[PDB]
Amino acid sequence: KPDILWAPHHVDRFVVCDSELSLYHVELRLSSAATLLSINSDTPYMKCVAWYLNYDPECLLAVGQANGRVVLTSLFKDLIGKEFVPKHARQCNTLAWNPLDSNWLAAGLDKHRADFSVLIWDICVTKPLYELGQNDACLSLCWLPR
Amino acid sequence: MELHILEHRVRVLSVARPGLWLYTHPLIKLLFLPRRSRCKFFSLTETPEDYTLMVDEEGFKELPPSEFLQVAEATWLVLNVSSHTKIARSVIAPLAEHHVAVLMLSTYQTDFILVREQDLSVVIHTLAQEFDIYREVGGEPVPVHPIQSPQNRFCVLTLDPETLPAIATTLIDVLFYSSSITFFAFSLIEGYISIVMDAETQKKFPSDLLLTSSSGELWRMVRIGGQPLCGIVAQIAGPLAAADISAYYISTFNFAHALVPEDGIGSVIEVL
Amino acid sequence: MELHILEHRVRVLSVARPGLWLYTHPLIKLLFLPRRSRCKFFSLTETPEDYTLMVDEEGFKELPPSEFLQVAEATWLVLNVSKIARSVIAPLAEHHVAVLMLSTYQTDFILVREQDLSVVIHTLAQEFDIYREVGEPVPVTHPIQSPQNRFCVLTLDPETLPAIATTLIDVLFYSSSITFFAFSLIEGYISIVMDAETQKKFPSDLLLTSSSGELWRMVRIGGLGFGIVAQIAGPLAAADISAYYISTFNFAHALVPEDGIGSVIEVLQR
Repeated sequence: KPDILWAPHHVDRFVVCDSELSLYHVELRLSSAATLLSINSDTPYMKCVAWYLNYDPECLLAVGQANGRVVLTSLFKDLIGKEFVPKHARQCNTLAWNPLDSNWLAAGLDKHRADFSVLIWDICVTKPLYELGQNDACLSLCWLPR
Repeated sequence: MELHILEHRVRVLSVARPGLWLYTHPLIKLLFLPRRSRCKFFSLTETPEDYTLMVDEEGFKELPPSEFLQVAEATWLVLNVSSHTKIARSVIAPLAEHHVAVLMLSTYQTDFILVREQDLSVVIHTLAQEFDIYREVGGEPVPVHPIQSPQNRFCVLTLDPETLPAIATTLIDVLFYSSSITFFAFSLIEGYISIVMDAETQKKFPSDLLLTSSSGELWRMVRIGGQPLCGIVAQIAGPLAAADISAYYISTFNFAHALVPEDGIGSVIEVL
Repeated sequence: MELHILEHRVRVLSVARPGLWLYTHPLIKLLFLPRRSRCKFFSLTETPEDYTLMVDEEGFKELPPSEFLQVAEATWLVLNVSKIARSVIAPLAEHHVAVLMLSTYQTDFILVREQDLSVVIHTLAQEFDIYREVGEPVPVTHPIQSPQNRFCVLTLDPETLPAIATTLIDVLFYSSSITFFAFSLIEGYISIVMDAETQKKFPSDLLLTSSSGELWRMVRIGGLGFGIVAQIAGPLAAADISAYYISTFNFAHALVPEDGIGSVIEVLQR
């Protein structure tokens, strides 16, 4: 299912998530028209997209692939192409960057025998900083703003 | 700490090896065309002696009786242990102590315990002390033999259901058109796919579609038991729970299996 | 100009519709697994009356006999011309020789009984340089009904056949308005004849056909012919209109473009 996600900043830019990523600029005819600025197709089978809440670097999409690998595609050059991988591969349902700390990337995964589902990564392959929820499937994630 | 009795009425079948081709059409319907079948619990296990099928009553009607089919007399209920870990020392062993036959079916998602309908009362008696028994009625919970060690390496697997048609031809070729043992376990339960096949077979399928362990970890087997449709499992699950070893059990009609990691294969063998 | 007699020795079979389930295993093996079968000539037609199979000697050994299987006597050779309604079919019909045309997306195939090969050679010696294949050529010495179905003729890259395998299996084994479906696989070439409504079930980028839509209409004749194809071939040869000739165990078919359906209907009515 295609998704539209407004960037946290750059009020004239948005990304229309589809089979291939595409970042437009509000200037097709949106109303106003949209001018494509970038297109990323190196992360196939994407099932979860979340903006990087910190300003630098801008346009950093945490593309949650269907195999559980979270690719921090750039639609601080260290946080580019990062390939956070779960202990056991399975679908990545929901992703949610914490607003208080924009470098944690909470990832929600499908079921497994003895692997944690809701992995709280560390943006800083890697290992989860916090692994909460076992033998279940975190369908949605939402950090409490307070 | 909470045990659920699922709403599946499972009949355990045993398709003989020469008689697979007669059952290809319903097996294909169940395996690859979920929209064309009302079944919600399928489990096919390839063994050299015969093929083992664990399909519920709704899917049982699609299997035509034949001289090459052996069907278990009783109806098996599916017991699932939730988390709200180690079921060998809490489910299989206590049931063995009360002399109740079980047919374990562990999947990549969760482990299933199959017990006979006629033994449901004994199951509730045995497992009430340690587990809070729940029953899934209307979609909502309701409170109530020598061993062998084949040298081939196995790997549990899962597949995105939207990706299953892409690798359908290879799966059909492996299933129907094909020291060391031949083992292939397929289970499509509630939309979850769990495949256990040898590492040699893994080369046929694409690496991108298979999604397990992120490191290529391979499992080892310890087939056991004998004589068709419990001991077959208590004789191994009990000792392994006593040794406190996590295992991936796949019971069949006449024989029992227990996948263990490659590192702990020697320890598992020494335990038995 | 040249009538190549192909090496294939095709046996024509008939499968009852209720009996398709028993033959799903060898049929899938032949359809989707070239590496698991030595068959080089395979055809399968989904007519409402029954299922028609045209496999060679190697393929036929994989089909077990049953009460749902009717097997035509005598082996049918294959004739290919390197349009032909008034050249190969009409003169053969004038000699009272049965033919079973299987028109594919690549070339038109003519099937004749091996017991009548001499008569075929006699009839076609004065119009074609008849060749025989041994690897290299060897020079040898009823009421009408037109369903409103708009059919399409498709080919398919064998590499992309596994991609659409599940949908094809669902259509073949798990399913005016004649409900016609013909599948052939000869010498590595795939030809699929199917209704327009079934095309929407399949991806459009994987199916290859005319880049104009070019949907076709169908005509059926007959009602165990073991040469009713003469009744469509002859008059339509006099009309000089190209058409797919797909002859089944009972029916025979004549697929014409939707633009020319009126002309063929008018000429066949008289």
